[PDB]
Amino acid sequence: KMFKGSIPALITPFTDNGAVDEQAFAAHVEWQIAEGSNGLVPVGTTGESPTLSHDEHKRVVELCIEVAAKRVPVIAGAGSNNTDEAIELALHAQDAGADALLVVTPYYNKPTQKGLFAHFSAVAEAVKLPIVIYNIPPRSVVDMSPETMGALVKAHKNIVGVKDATGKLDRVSEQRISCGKDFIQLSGEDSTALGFNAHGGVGCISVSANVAPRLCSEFQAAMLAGDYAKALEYQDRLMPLHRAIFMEPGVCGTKYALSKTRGCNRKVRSPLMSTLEPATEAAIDAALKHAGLMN
Amino acid sequence: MFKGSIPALITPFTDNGAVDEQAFAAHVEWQIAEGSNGLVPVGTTGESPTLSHDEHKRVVELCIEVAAKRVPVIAGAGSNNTDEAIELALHAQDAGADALLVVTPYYNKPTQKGLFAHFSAVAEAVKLPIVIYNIPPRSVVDMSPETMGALVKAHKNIVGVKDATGKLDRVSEQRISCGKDFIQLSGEDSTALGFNAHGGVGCISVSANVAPRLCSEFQAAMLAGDYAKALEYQDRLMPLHRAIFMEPGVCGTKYALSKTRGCNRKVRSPLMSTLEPATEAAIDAALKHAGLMN
Amino acid sequence: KMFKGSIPALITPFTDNGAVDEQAFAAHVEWQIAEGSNGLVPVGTTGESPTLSHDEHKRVVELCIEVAAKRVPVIAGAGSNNTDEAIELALHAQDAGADALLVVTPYYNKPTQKGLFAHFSAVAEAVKLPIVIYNIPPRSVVDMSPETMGALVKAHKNIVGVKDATGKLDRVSEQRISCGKDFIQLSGEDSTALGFNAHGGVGCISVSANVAPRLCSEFQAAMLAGDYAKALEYQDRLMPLHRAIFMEPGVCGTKYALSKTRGCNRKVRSPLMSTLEPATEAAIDAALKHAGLMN
Amino acid sequence: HHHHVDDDEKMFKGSIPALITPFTDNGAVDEQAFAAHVEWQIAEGSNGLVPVGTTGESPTLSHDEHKRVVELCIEVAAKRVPVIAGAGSNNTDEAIELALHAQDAGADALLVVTPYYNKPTQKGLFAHFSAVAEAVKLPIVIYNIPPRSVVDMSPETMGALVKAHKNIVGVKDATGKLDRVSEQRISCGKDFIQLSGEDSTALGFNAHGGVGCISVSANVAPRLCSEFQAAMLAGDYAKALEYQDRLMPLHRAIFMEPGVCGTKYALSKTRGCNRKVRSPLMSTLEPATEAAIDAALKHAGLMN
Repeated sequence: KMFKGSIPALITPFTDNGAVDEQAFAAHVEWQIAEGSNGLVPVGTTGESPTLSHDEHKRVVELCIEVAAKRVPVIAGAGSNNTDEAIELALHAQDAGADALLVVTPYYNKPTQKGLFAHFSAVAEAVKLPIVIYNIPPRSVVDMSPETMGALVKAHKNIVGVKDATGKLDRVSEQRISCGKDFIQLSGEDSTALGFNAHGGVGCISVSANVAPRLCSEFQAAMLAGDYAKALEYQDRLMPLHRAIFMEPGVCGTKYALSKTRGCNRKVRSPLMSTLEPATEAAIDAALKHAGLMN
Repeated sequence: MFKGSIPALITPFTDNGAVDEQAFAAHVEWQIAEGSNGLVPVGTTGESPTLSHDEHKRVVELCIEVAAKRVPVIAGAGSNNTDEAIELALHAQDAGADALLVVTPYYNKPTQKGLFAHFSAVAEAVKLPIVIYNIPPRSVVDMSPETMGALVKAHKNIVGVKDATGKLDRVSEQRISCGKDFIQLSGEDSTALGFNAHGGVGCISVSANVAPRLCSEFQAAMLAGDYAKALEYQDRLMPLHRAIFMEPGVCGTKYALSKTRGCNRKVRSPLMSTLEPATEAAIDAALKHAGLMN
Repeated sequence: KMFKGSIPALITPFTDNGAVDEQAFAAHVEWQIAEGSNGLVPVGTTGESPTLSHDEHKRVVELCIEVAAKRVPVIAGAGSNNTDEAIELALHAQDAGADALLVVTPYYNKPTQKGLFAHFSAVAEAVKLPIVIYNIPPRSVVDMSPETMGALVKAHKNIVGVKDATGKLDRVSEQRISCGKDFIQLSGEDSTALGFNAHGGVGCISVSANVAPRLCSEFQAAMLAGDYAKALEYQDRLMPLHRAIFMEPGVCGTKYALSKTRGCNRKVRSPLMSTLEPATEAAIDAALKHAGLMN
Repeated sequence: HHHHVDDDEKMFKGSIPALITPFTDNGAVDEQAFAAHVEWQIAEGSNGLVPVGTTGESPTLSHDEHKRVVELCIEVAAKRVPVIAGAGSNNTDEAIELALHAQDAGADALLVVTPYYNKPTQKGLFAHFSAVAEAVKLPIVIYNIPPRSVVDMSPETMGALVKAHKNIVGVKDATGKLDRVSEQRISCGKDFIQLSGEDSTALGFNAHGGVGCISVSANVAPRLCSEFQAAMLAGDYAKALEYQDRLMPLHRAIFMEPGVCGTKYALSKTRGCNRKVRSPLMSTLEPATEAAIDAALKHAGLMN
């Protein structure tokens, strides 16, 4: 009920000097809801969580909750490779009034499966909010196995879902076995959200939704209805965009696309770049025209 | 023509390692009876690497004879040697095959231009439809959608792909580069479900050797657009898909068939006629789950 | 002269409660110097930088400098995937009196090569200290190319070296071409420190040196002397240890080994675990006996 | 003079070219060019010869051609250096046939690749190499190359083979993981013959205990490669690094595209050799690749 459909991994707009642009962020969230987004993820990876201060992280979560006004669930990014920091970020989001938590697998320090279990257990015990595990080997290197995931689901009632960015669709099937058919599985990959739902997924936490919220929402709606022929038609319309925004970092592809369609600021924080290669920008332009978002 | 559940047929051997022609014929006949929509003789799962040229030719001919035009025969004609690939392609054409399955050259690691040259040479040599068999997990090299698109434009008889990348976004990229009419068949049993959601129209399948009826019904559900039913089949078949591939698929399959149909487990070295106890236990459990064993 | 030989990537010992054990750290550093270590890296990955607060990071750097007493160079860990944070950490270490900085490639957020250039350029311009680039694709996923590295070396006089944890020894040869023969190359992999120096390396920033500082120092001394036959004898003695301490995370393998030889506390911070598998502990035990560090 | 080793037993070391197989314009084996290449390799200081390995285009040769080139190599070598015949296949029966032919023809050893494409288990690898080793009396060098075969023979499997078969004597190790040399010393012994299967890391490979390299670059620069290996045998690693400085651009350039094609281009420039290869390899290269090879040849002193 809460975790379904098209859920944007919201960008964090900045002003020219790199400061958080609260006006632009609020306007983006308002527009997302109006266009049919089924949920919101503030201050995740695509919201540039790595370069935000604790105060900025807190404020954007609070602002997202305020703008949403209980219309759609707010699933706050509360990730860290430091368990104590993850708990600290999780507790704030609970106090601020978030509906759920998105918790990434620890990156860089490369814990064991038992370390992953201990990390997520400690977060789950510290809060009452529902938790969605964010398994992303392409970023974190480590990979939570279906066995570890199943163990966490059994041990903690508030571990309710996964944002699965493995890109291995057989993992959805394996997770159905280890975690149950009721376990909430959301795609962490825009380009395979289609196949992901065919395997049992019920939505996607999406980067592309930042650019094309209506099309992404209708795409997800088609799959919920069991209309996969229509879903494939949406894939035909959207795939060039999915591909183009990820030629370089998704944050930067997304902010470029929105700079063209909506006059959004391209500013990001280092080590991300406010610029893109010409072939990337050309592909994004062509993809926007193909999707009907530009002329 | 080329659609649905298409078994990547095993080649049964007798105890001494010789091709068991009668066991092969019975296997093909049963496959057709159970609803398989096409046949791939002497591909990877048919142990093409360990068959002689004479054996390869004989098994292709037998498959054609047993099929009796009921379902298409898509003959394995792969090699990392272009000249050899052409020879196998020409034989299969002369024997009366309906199409050719042509693997990307393995081991020698050609460039994209080398892949283009290889497939162009095969396509120019025969009139039969060709299905490109792109399998980076075995061949290392990976035919890009751009190279694939160039081949499709250049040769009218390059009609499809058996896509074993396991990257479902590649189906979408191949729709763009090769067209929506390009025939895409899954080369991975466990993701055949998502593959068809992305535009695929079937699967060249190892699991179909063991469960041809369930695999055919699974594919039929997807053709009908009934993806809820397809997922129910996935629930039933996934343990088998996983278990068959814990060790090499040929060996997992021949073990499963030894339990259900009294098939010989014999394979040719470097494949092994044996499996680990845990693999056999997992296959046993999967067969029970699928309703193929009590 | 500064950066050479056996340079331990120092562990940060904790008490049972998880607080920094300053006394144990001081004793560890003093022993390292006594046993022949040629330099020191405090608060790097193996020092559990991800789970240390800014204050703790600061204190341990300051502590390392004081105990060292200018006997060997202190190369302070100052890594982050946030450029602003990397600068802050680098500035403190400089203020504290560090001799150099070890700066990791940004992890998790996956910048482009141009993003890597921007990140390291920003750190280099902010400080006067020499900087060693820490290129570790197994942790950061991104991989600084020899071309990007060479561009940084040309642009900034204070970018002087690399801790190369690629495990691809041909990269040393490529880095000699792009960065010059005088560019300081230090192995980031204990098990291939031998081949690394044969290719032109001049030392190793080492996890194993925490456990066997004398053997590691003598090993490096043999290679400086050009005595590769002797260096291979040390490899025979040390390889089982190199392998065993990395069966599970190196921090945890190292702290177990030190618990056996020196009575070190095994405590680490989550998501790292204070425990190991029985097979790992048995392998470390066997390796210590083989090395002559236990009976 | 002849090769003798004062263990009359059984010596494979130094710079050992993975010999190309020259073709005429029509793609037929050029026996004249092959013989001339072998003769020149020996004259320039190569310490052994591998005919019809991967770089000799074994995948595109017929059985007859494979046999002929092996025999020709043995004939031309005339016992001056060891001939380690390529006898690889992913079909065990075929590997045995090739092994037996090489023995009867007078080869000194076999180079036997891990089965590619069919992806056997570790136990399958053991069975494959055991069957080959039991069939012949020749020394066998295991060719472990995960970048081509995908499968990777573990040090444990390798050690088990060494224990089971006295004629399994060495490895051509193309893992590119130098810690594997150290692990193979543990599992197979310090006397196990380890030869680098990667030109660019032959330097570090010997530092870890290797005693030579089965080499693509040696086709182009046999004298420099032999002197490079001699420096390492003498323990002169500073000199070896000077050779690496001289040769690394060539190691890199010839592998920008397939090594067979990089090598045949280089030899077309230095010695007028034919660039012809058999499909799916291409007789052509990208302009930037050729330019890089040209620059590398000049740097090495092989072209003006």
